[PDB]
Amino acid sequence: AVPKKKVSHQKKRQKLYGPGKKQLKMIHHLNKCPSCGHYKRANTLCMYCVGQISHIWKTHTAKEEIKPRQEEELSELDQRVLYPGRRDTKYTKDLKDKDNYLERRVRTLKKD
Amino acid sequence: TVGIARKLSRDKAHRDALLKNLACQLFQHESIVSTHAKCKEASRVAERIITWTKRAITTSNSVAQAELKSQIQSQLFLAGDNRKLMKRLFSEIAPRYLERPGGYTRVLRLEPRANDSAPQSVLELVDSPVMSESHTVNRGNLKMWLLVKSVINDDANQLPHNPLTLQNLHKVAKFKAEAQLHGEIMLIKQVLLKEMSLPYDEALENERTQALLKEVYSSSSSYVMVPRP
RNA sequence: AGUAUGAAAAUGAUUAUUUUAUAAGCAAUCAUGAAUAUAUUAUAUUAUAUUAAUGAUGUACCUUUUGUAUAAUGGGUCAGC
RNA sequence: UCAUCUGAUUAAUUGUGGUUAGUAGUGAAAGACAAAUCUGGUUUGCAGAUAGCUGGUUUUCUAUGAAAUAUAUGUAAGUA
RNA sequence: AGGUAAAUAAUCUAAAGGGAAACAGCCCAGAUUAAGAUAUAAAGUUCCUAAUAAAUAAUAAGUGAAAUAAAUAUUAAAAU
RNA sequence: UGCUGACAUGAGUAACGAAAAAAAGGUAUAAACCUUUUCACCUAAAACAUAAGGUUUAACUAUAAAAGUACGGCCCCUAAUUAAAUUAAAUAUAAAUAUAUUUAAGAUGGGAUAAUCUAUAUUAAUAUUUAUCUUAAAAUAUAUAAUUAUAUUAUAUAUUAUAUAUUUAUAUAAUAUAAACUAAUAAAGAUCAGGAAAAUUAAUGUAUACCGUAAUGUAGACCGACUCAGGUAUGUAAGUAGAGAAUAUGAAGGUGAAUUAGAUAAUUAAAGGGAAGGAACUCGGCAAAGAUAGCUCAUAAGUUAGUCAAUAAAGAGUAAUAAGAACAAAGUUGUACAACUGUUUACU
RNA sequence: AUAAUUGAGGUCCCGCAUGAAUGACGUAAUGAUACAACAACUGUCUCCCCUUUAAGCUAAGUGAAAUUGAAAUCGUAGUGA
RNA sequence: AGAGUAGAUAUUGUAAGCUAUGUUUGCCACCUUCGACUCAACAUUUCCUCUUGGUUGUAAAAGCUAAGAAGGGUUUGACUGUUCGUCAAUUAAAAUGUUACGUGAGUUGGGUUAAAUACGAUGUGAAUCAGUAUGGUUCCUAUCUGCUGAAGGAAAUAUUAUCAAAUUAAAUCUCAUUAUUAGUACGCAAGGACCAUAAUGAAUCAACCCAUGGUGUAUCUAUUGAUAAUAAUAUAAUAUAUUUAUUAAUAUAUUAUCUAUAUUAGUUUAUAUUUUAAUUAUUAUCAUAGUAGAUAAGCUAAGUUGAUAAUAAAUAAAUAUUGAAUACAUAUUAAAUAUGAAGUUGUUUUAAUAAGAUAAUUAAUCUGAUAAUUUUAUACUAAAAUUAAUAAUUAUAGGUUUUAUAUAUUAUUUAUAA
Ligand SMILES: [Mg+2]
Ligand SMILES: [Mg+2]
Ligand SMILES: [Mg+2]
Ligand SMILES: [Mg+2]
Ligand SMILES: [Mg+2]
Ligand SMILES: [Mg+2]
Ligand SMILES: [Mg+2]
Ligand SMILES: [Mg+2]
Ligand SMILES: [Mg+2]
Ligand SMILES: [Mg+2]
Ligand SMILES: [Mg+2]
Ligand SMILES: [Mg+2]
Ligand SMILES: [Mg+2]
Ligand SMILES: [Mg+2]
Ligand SMILES: [Mg+2]
Ligand SMILES: [Mg+2]
Ligand SMILES: [Mg+2]
Ligand SMILES: [Mg+2]
Ligand SMILES: [Mg+2]
Ligand SMILES: [Mg+2]
Ligand SMILES: [Mg+2]
Ligand SMILES: [Mg+2]
Ligand SMILES: [Mg+2]
Ligand SMILES: [Mg+2]
Ligand SMILES: [Mg+2]
Ligand SMILES: [Mg+2]
Ligand SMILES: [Mg+2]
Ligand SMILES: [Mg+2]
Ligand SMILES: [Mg+2]
Ligand SMILES: [Mg+2]
Ligand SMILES: [Mg+2]
Ligand SMILES: [Mg+2]
Ligand SMILES: [Mg+2]
Ligand SMILES: [Mg+2]
Ligand SMILES: [Mg+2]
Ligand SMILES: [Mg+2]
Ligand SMILES: [Mg+2]
Ligand SMILES: [Mg+2]
Ligand SMILES: [Mg+2]
Ligand SMILES: [Mg+2]
Ligand SMILES: [Mg+2]
Ligand SMILES: [Mg+2]
Ligand SMILES: [Mg+2]
Ligand SMILES: [Mg+2]
Ligand SMILES: [Mg+2]
Ligand SMILES: [Mg+2]
Ligand SMILES: [Mg+2]
Ligand SMILES: [Mg+2]
Ligand SMILES: [Mg+2]
Ligand SMILES: [Mg+2]
Ligand SMILES: [Mg+2]
Ligand SMILES: [Mg+2]
Ligand SMILES: [Mg+2]
Ligand SMILES: [Mg+2]
Ligand SMILES: [Mg+2]
Ligand SMILES: [Mg+2]
Ligand SMILES: [Mg+2]
Ligand SMILES: [Mg+2]
Ligand SMILES: [Mg+2]
Ligand SMILES: [Mg+2]
Ligand SMILES: [Mg+2]
Ligand SMILES: [Mg+2]
Ligand SMILES: [Mg+2]
Ligand SMILES: [Mg+2]
Ligand SMILES: [Mg+2]
Ligand SMILES: [Mg+2]
Ligand SMILES: [Mg+2]
Ligand SMILES: [Mg+2]
Ligand SMILES: [Mg+2]
Ligand SMILES: [Mg+2]
Ligand SMILES: [Mg+2]
Ligand SMILES: [Mg+2]
Ligand SMILES: [Mg+2]
Ligand SMILES: [Mg+2]
Ligand SMILES: [Mg+2]
Ligand SMILES: [Mg+2]
Ligand SMILES: [Mg+2]
Ligand SMILES: [Mg+2]
Ligand SMILES: [Mg+2]
Ligand SMILES: [Mg+2]
Ligand SMILES: [Mg+2]
Ligand SMILES: [Mg+2]
Ligand SMILES: [Mg+2]
Ligand SMILES: [Zn+2]
Repeated sequence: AVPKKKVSHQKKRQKLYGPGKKQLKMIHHLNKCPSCGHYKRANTLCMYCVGQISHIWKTHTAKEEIKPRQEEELSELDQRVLYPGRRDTKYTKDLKDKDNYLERRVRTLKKD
Repeated sequence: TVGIARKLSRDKAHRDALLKNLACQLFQHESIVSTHAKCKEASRVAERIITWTKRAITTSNSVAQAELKSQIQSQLFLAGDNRKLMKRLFSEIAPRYLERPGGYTRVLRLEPRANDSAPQSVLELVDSPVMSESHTVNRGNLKMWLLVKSVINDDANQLPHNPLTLQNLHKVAKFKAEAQLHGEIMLIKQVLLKEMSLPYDEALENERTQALLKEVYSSSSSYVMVPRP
């Protein structure tokens, strides 16, 4: 149930790093994407090219934003009177700074 | 009960409902991204549904047709955005696949998602129309788009097309009128070139497309095999 | 819980040298090859240093006891007190 | 916690506030409870209580080097 | 009884070193520090393991060869 | 088992706390945030109103809006109770203090008027607990004033038509569902016999103070060291069903979560089914299994006479005959001990 | 009573060491009390099998604990606090 | 000594004698949990099975006693907490121990056990007991050793792909009944064989799923309650087209089936009024998979199939031959020569290892791995299958097609037509 001794430096290290099962393997199965000449996984789509195509689809197949007439044709002063500004909470501010906590996809290296 | 399908870490009732939802979403949006295991199971359902619809369309037996219809109805959630999904299935989706013997979907593997390391895939409908009757482009048929992008890249590099690319193009063609296929390719080029910001001289692009079509369509050792002494 | 400074140790990762995949026990000491490093008197057949070839000897430390390798006490390690 | 079980118009359950406790209350009485546990709480002080008992008591070198017996002891873990 | 109680001697206790396979108390012998030629102690001298050659008898059972198991039985052997 | 600090070991191991998720888009930044659609879960709640509490957690700093009427506090009044207060000498007392009496405080309670909308100031003058039956009345049908059977029976409002003050008032007549529920009324059964305390006319007034108000509240926003399956007061709690607040469903509302994706060995947990047998298991039938109406009938021995036994066991009617939601309902007996309903070691 | 009973009930009385409000005795009712029997039922068992979900296993992210003189931590026999 | 009809030594064996054991009850004081379940390992002082000596007390058959022998096997129930014991029913037999009286970081907790309580006894009493009874508390994610499986690395008498012997590590090894020989041998009769073979079983082990049984959150049908859809039809509105003389008629698309007021306070329902405010087909969700009847694959035992591994060799106790030493005798603790066991060696089976063997040898396609689709396999791994698309041949998974199975209605039918 309980360790009888302080496990030594040797014995913890040979346990962890000695076996190949536990080690990380080289990703030999990279290959060139045909659409953009960059690294991608074998038997896998290029995340750049499919992303680009998804973006294209979004730009074309776009549901139009609903802008109400009455709010679109308000005067500036009138709009300010109706819908004044406010102090956002700390939480709200944190939520707004998305680049702080949201990871955008990185581009791979160009294949040789 | 064991081995017939993926369990997907869900109770039976939930699992089936999930699969139905995935099928509905595939029919609505002609491609969808999801986890690999879910996509694989969803394909099985969607394909089955398509075949049933085809059978209903074709069969002379009225009772059979009614039974197929009932089965199709059972296998979908018809509400909200999928109210007129049955109609779409009979009129829009299933008529694409009348000549095609199975294989109506394609699950294309993606790079696994970063937060979760979950293997990610794209379940999508085969031979989805890239251009509707309105002057727009349609959401779906990712593989075709990728192929055309690869072709464009090859043209830019002034390289020959890869054998695999040609094989894929041939596969795409098999259930496609040649002129229609060409027109689709041309349409894809217009969007793709603009996105990538390469110049679109139209006549030259058309000629290239024609050349690509021609080679696709017109079909043309270490050990020796010797009889026993 | 001042301010500077900090190659103090425990501790982690990495690199170098050296030994190690037929060998068994306080992991040290003594014998003794080999390999490496440094050496403005290596003149060399040289000198020091580092390193579990191989051989021999070797039952942690304290406390408490007639008596403890004891499977009796107490201590995870180092720093300060 | 889940299942199962018991009471469920009564010696019922329960909200809000009040009274009674550290030789000391409350107790359909089990030494039961009195702020995560009482044959009598907690805190502060006497206070460095006391301990014939346990453990600990830190550099080096040099010289000599025991005893575990007798007697006594409310003494046989001690002390002369 | 590795028991208990005292008597005498020794060792251990507080004693390292050699021997007794390993060993608090047995057999030798008392470490001031080295050196390693010579005498050695107890104990050893086929190899493991430092060191050996002989003589005369007996055993044939591996008896025995560093921890001796009895009455009795059988088979011999001497002497009368 | 020294104290403090720092850093190891177990170990990148267990675990990440009852849980249903999917896609598309915000965004070629999302398992976790927002939106839309689908799916599910809670639904006499995981909803909607509130009380208490609390690092304001909120839909936020440009912030929770009150003269009063199905608005609370504050205020007036007092209960339980409290008070270095109160009375040459209230009484007692080593001091502290304690007692009695006064006065003051003290909500958990009582407190005028109001949609016709309503006016609170000042001055002057003399209600334990339970029940709504039976009878009687008239109404509706059958038969031949009287019988039989059935509901109805105190209050709650609009309409129409009359009669009196003069379209505004008062009274009368007639018209008009069922089932729950409310308040207010009346009469009244039982013993356990049911709070306290604070006037009326007239004249003159009344420019209406302060505080509470977010959200959370069967909970991530309180008490539990934690965003803890524990603890936490009250009122509504769509319909369909039913005796019902049981049980099923779920209109609406809310929610789907600081872990995910896969795989589903051994093994564990929590479930479902099981041939032939049926307690052979085991300390022990522990556990599991077992319900042939839940309504209406019917129901024994014994017995303290109490359908106590009884919700008796069996059994019948209605329903169903191959079965086909949940929930209520789980035998009979002998003996020991204790009359019984209760109480007890909060945590063996 | 059971194929078979140290249990149960009935009965006997060398009551080691019963007995009358530390109440004695026999009942009806009650009891989540204790023991025993019958019925019914069954995965309790003969004798386990299949299935379901949550873990377990793998990948990603986060990240405990008791313990620990130091460890280069085998079997047997012998020895020996 | 003495029993044993006679004779101490077939069998029995007083009291006294000499040992072994460490299985009981003690003693010592170095040293501070009984039973059940589960799985067992070891011993032999052998209970059964195999071999054999003796047995006026071996005629036969049952026995009794002794030697070899640990290969295989050695019980299920009633009572009790019990081990034990009593009994019942079996068995070839129901052996005796050791293993911290094996086994609680494997289960249990009935006994023993503290707090509550009562009884009998003891005590003035608090309370007590080699008493009785009811109740009643420990948990642990495994670091090392070890064991069960599974990988990676490695040094290979030097490579890879395959086939692989000796060997090592384990497994296995049986037993009963009936039948025949034979109612023979033997015996007055009663009774009744050895030697040996066969067939049925047994207990154990292994594999398997064709069939049978179970399961089957694949599936299908039935079915109660509530809710929610799609389609069709009707009505209404809007939008888009066509006709007609913005209106009406038609076609397509989308949305809608609400609402409000009455019946004396509130809620619900009902009807009436108001409004365009619909009733058939087919689905789904929830209620343990809602319940029930079937049920494919797989997995399984209740099922099926096979095995209990020979022949051979050397032996144990025991039984002999010739034959001295020792004129006889003596199977030899002499030389020679023979028999002899469920034991030993082996044999058989599994796992490991890889001596050896065949082939190829820097590669337009050498051998492996990474990758994908997977299952023959599986925790992860590993293993195995496939990764075809060109001059030919090769289907891994899904999908498709197919026949087949399941479900449950169906000739009162389906399809072609005249
Ligand atoms: Mg369900
Ligand atoms: Mg299905
Ligand atoms: Mg080596
Ligand atoms: Mg080692
Ligand atoms: Mg140790
Ligand atoms: Mg120690
Ligand atoms: Mg320690
Ligand atoms: Mg009453
Ligand atoms: Mg007591
Ligand atoms: Mg406390
Ligand atoms: Mg207490
Ligand atoms: Mg003092
Ligand atoms: Mg002190
Ligand atoms: Mg003393
Ligand atoms: Mg001296
Ligand atoms: Mg002395
Ligand atoms: Mg003394
Ligand atoms: Mg002694
Ligand atoms: Mg001493
Ligand atoms: Mg010495
Ligand atoms: Mg001395
Ligand atoms: Mg000296
Ligand atoms: Mg010998
Ligand atoms: Mg010896
Ligand atoms: Mg210290
Ligand atoms: Mg671990
Ligand atoms: Mg693990
Ligand atoms: Mg885990
Ligand atoms: Mg997104
Ligand atoms: Mg309910
Ligand atoms: Mg007052
Ligand atoms: Mg109040
Ligand atoms: Mg509030
Ligand atoms: Mg509010
Ligand atoms: Mg709320
Ligand atoms: Mg909570
Ligand atoms: Mg708090
Ligand atoms: Mg806590
Ligand atoms: Mg309801
Ligand atoms: Mg809803
Ligand atoms: Mg809420
Ligand atoms: Mg969670
Ligand atoms: Mg059964
Ligand atoms: Mg049956
Ligand atoms: Mg039993
Ligand atoms: Mg039994
Ligand atoms: Mg039970
Ligand atoms: Mg009667
Ligand atoms: Mg019930
Ligand atoms: Mg009672
Ligand atoms: Mg308790
Ligand atoms: Mg009896
Ligand atoms: Mg019994
Ligand atoms: Mg008397
Ligand atoms: Mg008396
Ligand atoms: Mg009494
Ligand atoms: Mg009671
Ligand atoms: Mg992880
Ligand atoms: Mg020693
Ligand atoms: Mg005689
Ligand atoms: Mg004798
Ligand atoms: Mg002993
Ligand atoms: Mg023997
Ligand atoms: Mg015989
Ligand atoms: Mg054999
Ligand atoms: Mg034991
Ligand atoms: Mg153990
Ligand atoms: Mg242990
Ligand atoms: Mg109990
Ligand atoms: Mg054999
Ligand atoms: Mg089968
Ligand atoms: Mg069958
Ligand atoms: Mg089957
Ligand atoms: Mg009303
Ligand atoms: Mg309508
Ligand atoms: Mg529900
Ligand atoms: Mg002769
Ligand atoms: Mg002879
Ligand atoms: Mg043999
Ligand atoms: Mg290929
Ligand atoms: Mg295939
Ligand atoms: Mg082919
Ligand atoms: Mg296929
Ligand atoms: Zn690319």
